[PDB]
Amino acid sequence: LEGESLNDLLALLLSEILSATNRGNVIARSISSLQANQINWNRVFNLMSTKYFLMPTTASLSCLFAALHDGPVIDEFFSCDWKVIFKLDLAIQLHKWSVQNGCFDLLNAEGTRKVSETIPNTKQSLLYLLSIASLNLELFLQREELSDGPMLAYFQECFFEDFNYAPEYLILALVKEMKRFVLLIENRTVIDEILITLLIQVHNKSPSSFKDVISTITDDSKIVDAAKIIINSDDAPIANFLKSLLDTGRLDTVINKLPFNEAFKILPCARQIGWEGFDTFLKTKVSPSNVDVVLESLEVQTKMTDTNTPFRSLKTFDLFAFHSLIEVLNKCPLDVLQLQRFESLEFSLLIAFPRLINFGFGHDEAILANGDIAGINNDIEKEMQNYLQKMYSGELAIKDVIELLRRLRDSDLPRDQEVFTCITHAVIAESTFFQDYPLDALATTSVLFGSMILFQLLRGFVLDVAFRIIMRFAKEPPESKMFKFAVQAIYAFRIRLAEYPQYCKDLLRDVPALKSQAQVYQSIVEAAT
Amino acid sequence: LEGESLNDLLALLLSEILSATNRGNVIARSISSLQANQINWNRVFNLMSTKYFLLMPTTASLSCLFAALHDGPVIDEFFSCDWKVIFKLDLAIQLHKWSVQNGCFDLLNAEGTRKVSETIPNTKQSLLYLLSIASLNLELFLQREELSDGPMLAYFQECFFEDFNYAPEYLILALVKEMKRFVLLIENRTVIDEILITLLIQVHNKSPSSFKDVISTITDDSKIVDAAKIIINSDDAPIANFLKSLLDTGRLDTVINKLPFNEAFKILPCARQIGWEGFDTFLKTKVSPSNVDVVLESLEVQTKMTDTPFRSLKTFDLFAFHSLIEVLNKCPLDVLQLQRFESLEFSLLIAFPRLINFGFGHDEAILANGDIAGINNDIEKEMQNYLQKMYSGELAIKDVIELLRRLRDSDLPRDQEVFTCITHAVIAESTFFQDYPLDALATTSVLFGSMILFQLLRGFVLDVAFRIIMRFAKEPPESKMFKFAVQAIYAFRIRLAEYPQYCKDLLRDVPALKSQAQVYQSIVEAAT
Ligand SMILES: [Au+]
Ligand SMILES: [Au+]
Ligand SMILES: [Au+]
Ligand SMILES: [Au+]
Ligand SMILES: [Au+]
Ligand SMILES: [Au+]
Ligand SMILES: [Au+]
Ligand SMILES: [Au+]
Ligand SMILES: [Au+]
Ligand SMILES: [Au+]
Ligand SMILES: [Au+]
Ligand SMILES: [Au+]
Ligand SMILES: [Au+]
Ligand SMILES: [Au+]
Ligand SMILES: [Au+]
Ligand SMILES: [Au+]
Ligand SMILES: [Au+]
Ligand SMILES: [Au+]
Ligand SMILES: [Au+]
Ligand SMILES: [Au+]
Ligand SMILES: [Au+]
Ligand SMILES: [Au+]
Ligand SMILES: [Au+]
Ligand SMILES: [Au+]
Ligand SMILES: [Au+]
Ligand SMILES: [Au+]
Ligand SMILES: [Au+]
Ligand SMILES: [Au+]
Repeated sequence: LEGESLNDLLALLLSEILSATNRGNVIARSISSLQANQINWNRVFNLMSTKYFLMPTTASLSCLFAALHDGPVIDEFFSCDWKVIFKLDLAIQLHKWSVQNGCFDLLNAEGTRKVSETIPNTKQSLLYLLSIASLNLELFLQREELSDGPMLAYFQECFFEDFNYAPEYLILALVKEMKRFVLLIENRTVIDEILITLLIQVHNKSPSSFKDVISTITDDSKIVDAAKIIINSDDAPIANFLKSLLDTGRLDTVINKLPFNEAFKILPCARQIGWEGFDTFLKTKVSPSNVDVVLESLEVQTKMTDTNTPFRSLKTFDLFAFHSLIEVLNKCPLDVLQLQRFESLEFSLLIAFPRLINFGFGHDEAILANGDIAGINNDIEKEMQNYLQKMYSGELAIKDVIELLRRLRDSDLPRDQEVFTCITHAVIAESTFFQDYPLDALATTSVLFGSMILFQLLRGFVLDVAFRIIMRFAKEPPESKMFKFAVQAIYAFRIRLAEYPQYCKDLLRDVPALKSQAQVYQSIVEAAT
Repeated sequence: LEGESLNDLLALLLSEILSATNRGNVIARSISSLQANQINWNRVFNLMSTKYFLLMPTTASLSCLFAALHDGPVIDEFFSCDWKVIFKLDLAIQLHKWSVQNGCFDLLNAEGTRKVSETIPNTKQSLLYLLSIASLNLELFLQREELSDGPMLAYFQECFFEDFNYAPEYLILALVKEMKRFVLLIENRTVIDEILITLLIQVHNKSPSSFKDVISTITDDSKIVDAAKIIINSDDAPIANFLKSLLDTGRLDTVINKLPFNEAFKILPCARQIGWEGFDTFLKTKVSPSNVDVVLESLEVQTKMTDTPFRSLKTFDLFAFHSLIEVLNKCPLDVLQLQRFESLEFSLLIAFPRLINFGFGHDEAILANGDIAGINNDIEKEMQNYLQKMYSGELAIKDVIELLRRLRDSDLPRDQEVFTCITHAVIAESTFFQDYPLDALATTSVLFGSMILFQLLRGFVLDVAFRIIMRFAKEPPESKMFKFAVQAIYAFRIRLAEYPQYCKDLLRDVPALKSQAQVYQSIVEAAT
């Protein structure tokens, strides 16, 4: 039997849906006896649709698929336009599929369309089959336009399960078939929103697929929308995610297109990952309208300790970044409170990340060879300590230490540059305690500090720190350890006072008590030039 | 001139204590030319203090008096003499303003002065290194309240606060060394104790490198413990060196046991990491149902911690965790405490996967992979591909089970690691079974069950597995979790007989089992 007469195996399949066992299987086996490509199945299926009957279960469908047997035929069965109730039923019954109880093995039917031609089906999900994935998406996107039965809700539990088990397949299908779904719903932003939920969800469950999903998406509006949510939602670490954006070349776009201050949050980990659009980011993005964000961030990074915070390498800038940030920050037009906060921060920053001190004079390779924020080894701390106390015990002259530091500041040997860092840092951090010092130790420290300013061992921002400290002590009551320290330090660098007339005018303005310190006062007023 | 009439250089020294530039250190140079040991100086100073003032010397004049005396023993002799209080006060105050660079007598280089230690060097270049001066200050300050309040007392007090910040190690060394004398002076144990504890805490904050040394000299552990109780609560972490200092001086075990509980528990991981050695006995002795909410809380927190910093110091090693589980299931837990604890065994094995096969005689192997470190990527990847092969047809479940059974008893670290990884992966994946397609779910169900059957899951981990299977079994029939419980239970049915209590529970609490004929049969068969 052939042709349109033959096409009434439509009836065979139709009853093989209708409720049978004994004869059902010989029916499927008999239809399978056919050469499928020489049958016009469109006719058969549309025939089933048109003249309706004379709800399938997994057993029945299983025999329908056994009858059809060929992946292209099965796909054809799916693409036929069924009553929504039947499609809902079909999807629901496939969610209950098991080969182990003897259902037809669809996953092994050759020539079905896949949600991906690259990604293998590791999840072992029927949603790998594009027909099925798209069935589910098609039903789900239409949720509201459908009758609410028991089956609607049941399907919703099914899809929620699918959404948890294999969202990568759901999203690969949503993209591969996107024209269709946009045209079906006739609302692009519903497709967009569902797309973003999916993307976020592929990140949460099964991140090993994320890159692969990202690959197939063009509009980066979506990826940014998703990244924005992933950022605030997740507690850290997000590294793999950022590395997947980098590896697919979407990361820079996300950092720049993300709202500011979410971007800034993730800037340190982006760098450890290899991002390297940072200085451009600073130049373009950093404005006086957002600076308070930057200050908040850096303050926080200084308060972090390797034992207070989970990662900190990925939460803290490297020396190069901190450096760049300091430069730009003293360049931006900060208001008064913002500048007080910033200067405060430069001190907190120098205390927190001491390798910053000598950074940016062209010895950086040597500096960085000791680590960025890692913290100084105990033997260098101990050596620096021995050196210093030996100065305080009279054995070494101040100018000896000064000579040493002056050698080390220009050294390319990492341990050198490190010892420099430790010594200078030590003095500066120790500045909070000068007011408790006996007068001899205080005088020695005062001359050491001052000479550090004289011989140019403190430069850049570190020198402004120094100057602000000296100023801050100068503003303390005279005859006080702090005031005596200010005075002696200033005297100790006096030969170079000529280079900072502004500073001298500020000392003269704001420290009247200087009028009682003869030699120094004279030196400072001579800085009217 | 000799004798008592010589002892009337009381007059000379007395004049130097009064304010010219020229004459003063001529007098000084003259007096110093004498041989110091031959003079009876006690008599001299006594005379100086009795027919006396013809009060409040200048720093220049004091420097002159020291230049006159020159000798450490003589100088000490000058300090010990009992002078008026206003003089003692002016004396401490002028010493606080000492400068050798401004030309003051160099007191620190005088030979044969009494120090605060004969061991510790004067690294701080403090006059408080000299026991006479340290003690002078302690003496004045301990008497704050009972002394007339002038401007001198206030001045001095501010000096002492500077000393308190600069060199507390010297003040406390001196307080202990002369402890008898100060006890006699105050006659209040609580004042000496308050000051001692305060000093000790202060040595910890500034100059911690001195702490161990200070701690050596103290016999009473009561104060060390008090101080440590303050230090623990006040500081945010880390305390490592501090505890190490207590261990090296043998006060650590004492402090852990004499500290209030729950502070003590907080510092237990770091203590062990340092080498403490008393954890066993601590658990056995101190853990009571009134304090277990603290143990539970601390353990939960440890589970939720992510590498909450570098956590090595905040987190127990595997041996401690194991011990804690053992002890906790032996304690009379409340209902809520029970829920919590079991939930905790799960969260625990999720967070510390090397716990799984721990304590069966393979621990060295396990521990060679790290304690809490986290499984290497090569292992996760290998393990993943392996398991996958099982889920798509290639490997039979009994193959995986055979392998695991092999690795369970292995002393090779990596075998034990792979085991940890596969088993942990299945269990951690348990939260997601309700999303599994039926075939994958069935395979996992049989794998899990067989894990129970062939004794891959033992001890507390077995109790976890059973609690999971049970919890899934209470879910409505035809639901995925229920089908999972059923298939798992079925897959170990042969060993059901080994667990009558479990079977009876299954029979009482899960009526729906009566609908799976095979399994129901086996369970009542195993009900004895
Ligand atoms: Au035929
Ligand atoms: Au046939
Ligand atoms: Au079939
Ligand atoms: Au079936
Ligand atoms: Au959804
Ligand atoms: Au990822
Ligand atoms: Au798109
Ligand atoms: Au982060
Ligand atoms: Au990172
Ligand atoms: Au700009
Ligand atoms: Au602003
Ligand atoms: Au020099
Ligand atoms: Au330092
Ligand atoms: Au500052
Ligand atoms: Au003289
Ligand atoms: Au003579
Ligand atoms: Au004099
Ligand atoms: Au003097
Ligand atoms: Au005090
Ligand atoms: Au004592
Ligand atoms: Au701690
Ligand atoms: Au210490
Ligand atoms: Au520790
Ligand atoms: Au208990
Ligand atoms: Au009890
Ligand atoms: Au963990
Ligand atoms: Au694993
Ligand atoms: Au099942």
